[PDB]
Amino acid sequence: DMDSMDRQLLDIIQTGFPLSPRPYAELGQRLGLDEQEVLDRVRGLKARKIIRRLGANFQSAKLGFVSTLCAAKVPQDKMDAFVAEVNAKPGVTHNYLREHDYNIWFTLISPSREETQAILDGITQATGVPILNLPATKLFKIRVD
Amino acid sequence: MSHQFSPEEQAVLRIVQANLPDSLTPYADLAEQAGMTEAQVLELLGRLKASGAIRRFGASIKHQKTGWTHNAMVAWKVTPDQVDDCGRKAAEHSHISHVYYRPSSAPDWPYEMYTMIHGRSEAECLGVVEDVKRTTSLKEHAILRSLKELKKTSMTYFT
Repeated sequence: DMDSMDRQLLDIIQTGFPLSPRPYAELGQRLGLDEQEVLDRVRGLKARKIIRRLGANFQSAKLGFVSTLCAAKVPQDKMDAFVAEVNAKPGVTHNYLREHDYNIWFTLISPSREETQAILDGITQATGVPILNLPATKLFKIRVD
Repeated sequence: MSHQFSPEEQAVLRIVQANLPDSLTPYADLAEQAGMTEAQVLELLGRLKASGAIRRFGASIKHQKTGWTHNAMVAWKVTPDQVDDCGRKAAEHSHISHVYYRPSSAPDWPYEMYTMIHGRSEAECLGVVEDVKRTTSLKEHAILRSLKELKKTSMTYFT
């Protein structure tokens, strides 16, 4: 789908796109390419969508944010209003209908355990539906590709 | 954010959380857009990279099959003495990315260990569930089959 130079480039820039004033030149120096060809190549890979984004990816916890998984038993008659209150929240990034009495499961991220609970309490006050706040206290091993 | 980052630094982070400017000189572009010098832009990103706050500064790519196909969230009962062993023995399975322990004292939700299972078929994902029962002490569980994806969004940390 691309040449070995592009695979070398990606291998470098998935670990780390360089922090220097002329990053393409640093990459060009390392790859045996002129600066403009490395930009041309990055721009082509982005436009073929093999590069989805070029930028920062943050570790939530280190920015002071906490995350949780929430669950509710949502009667058919409250489903629409519940789902809208949940999806309205910018810190809800996943929301799923699932096959169980606890049929609505969503993640919620915020700056603090207290802010998260106030969000959940507001949802329940708007919909009459109680919510279980289920934060993880232990993680056993996590991978991505 | 204002307890950890100046306004100018947040301006940088708002831009980079989406995309680096598209020139030969993206850090000079960041500096002119935000309040600051190119060297200050580089110190800020450099500091957060070093600290781990920035997990990756670079390219996010497609393909590489982000889990062949088909996911499975299953919740298991587990006693405190079993947690670490089961969590560990469960996480050893090739088709299980991560296992969380999320304590619960809801009487009607007694499941606390969550194994995120990957597969191809239904009966593969469920085959992994039988694998967990023979290789750990986990037994009782609830398969929380996804019926409908209601929201799927990335978090915006800098607003």
